[PDB]
Amino acid sequence: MEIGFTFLDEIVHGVRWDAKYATWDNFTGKPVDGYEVNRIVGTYELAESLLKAKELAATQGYGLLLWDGYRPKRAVNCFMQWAAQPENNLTKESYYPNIDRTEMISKGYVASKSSHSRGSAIDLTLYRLDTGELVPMGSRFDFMDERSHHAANGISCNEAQNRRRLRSIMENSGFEAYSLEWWHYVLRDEPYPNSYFDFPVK
Ligand SMILES: [Zn+2]
Repeated sequence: MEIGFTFLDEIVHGVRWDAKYATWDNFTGKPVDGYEVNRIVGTYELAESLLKAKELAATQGYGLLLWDGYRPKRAVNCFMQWAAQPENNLTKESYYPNIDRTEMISKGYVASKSSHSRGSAIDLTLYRLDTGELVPMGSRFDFMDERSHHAANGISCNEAQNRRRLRSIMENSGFEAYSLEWWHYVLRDEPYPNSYFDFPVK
């Protein structure tokens, strides 16, 4: 494991995760290059502040489900290569109806360069601690639609409020949200801005 980085579960202990890109259940339909392990890797400072976020989901009995933390530059290239491929319609319905692969970059949904490669960005939801069920957010992880925006309409009052609660837990825990994706959060004062790493999630 690279220096300054860690598997986030080794710091944030009861945390739920599903490394979507080490899995076939992502918009490319296969595991993404650079993700060799079904784990969420991150900067220690990301882990530290995620731990505060995990604890602050005391703001109700909310638990965190992590989907993606540190993302290798080669993972970002793999997404770009995928966006340049012909449409096989394999993941279009679930991940990007209403736009196409091309537009998924034009519209700020897939980054040429990603904050994730700096090791301090995280993708996550909340689940109910009591009930153990996923907190409904109106759109799926990597949904790639205006529906996924924090400010989006066509999302119920609960779903919009739920996104607001995730956002508030994150903002109160040293993170900055991102308008276009309710799941994306970057550590506010991150150890390595301007550094985009490429060691594998391994
Ligand atoms: Zn993200």
